[PDB]
Amino acid sequence: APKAPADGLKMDKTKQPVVFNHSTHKAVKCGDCHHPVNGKEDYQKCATAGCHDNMDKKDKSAKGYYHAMHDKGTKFKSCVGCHLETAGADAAKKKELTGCKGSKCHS
Ligand code: HEM
Ligand code: HEM
Ligand code: HEM
Ligand code: HEM
Repeated sequence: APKAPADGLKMDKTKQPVVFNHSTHKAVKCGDCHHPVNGKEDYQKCATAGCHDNMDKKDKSAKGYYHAMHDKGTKFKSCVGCHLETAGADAAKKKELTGCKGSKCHS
């Protein structure tokens, strides 16, 4: 099975780039993020053609890149979706982990 890459990975499909560190997400199963497609876990970049390649941040289809990173009620938990649950009622953690600005995701 594929190995986790180094920390400091930059997601930069957009003008609001975010750094992702695998080391802080070890408690999450690889396949929770690199989820099954056609029955097999897919480790291709999220925005690969035919995947989440729609850079229209309003799109909520299975192709919406912004959607897969931010929204709730999705088949696999998104960045913000999981972080919301992690922060719970903790407003400082809400700011750190789900804030739209001044957070660990967006400066
Ligand atoms: C868990 C053990 C685990 C593995 C294995 C793994 C692998 C992996 C690879 C090989 C990449 C590089 C992709 C490329 O070709 O550039 C990669 C990238 C990302 N990962 Fe990962 N990963 C594992 C676990 C997790 C977990 C727990 C999450 C989510 C909570 C996660 C997320 C990401 C993200 C985001 C990327 C960047 C991909 C992009 O298109 O920007 N990984 N991982
Ligand atoms: C890469 C790390 C990556 C992320 C992040 C990601 C997330 C994601 C979410 C949050 C959903 C749910 C959306 C919803 O509204 O329910 C979701 C769904 C699908 N994805 Fe994905 N995904 C990542 C990677 C990839 C790759 C590499 C592809 C294409 C090969 C891909 C495709 C899809 C498709 C299609 C779905 C729907 C699957 C289903 O069972 O309905 N994703 N993704
Ligand atoms: C999805 C692409 C995604 C991003 C981006 C992301 C980022 C992120 C950061 C920047 C941190 C803080 C630590 C660091 O700098 O590495 C952080 C921390 C936690 N996360 Fe996350 N994260 C994304 C996705 C997910 C998903 C899908 C989950 C859970 C299913 C998850 C969980 C966590 C947890 C737990 C932490 C640590 C909590 C803390 O208080 O530090 N993330 N993430
Ligand atoms: C909070 C509600 C919040 C907002 C709003 C927000 C906005 C935002 C924008 C405008 C983009 C760029 C979209 C485009 O295509 O122009 C963007 C991109 C990413 N985000 Fe975000 N964002 C909010 C919060 C968070 C949080 C808390 C995280 C991480 C846990 C996060 C992550 C990401 C990721 C990943 C991207 C894509 C980065 C890239 O590929 O360039 N956002 N966000």
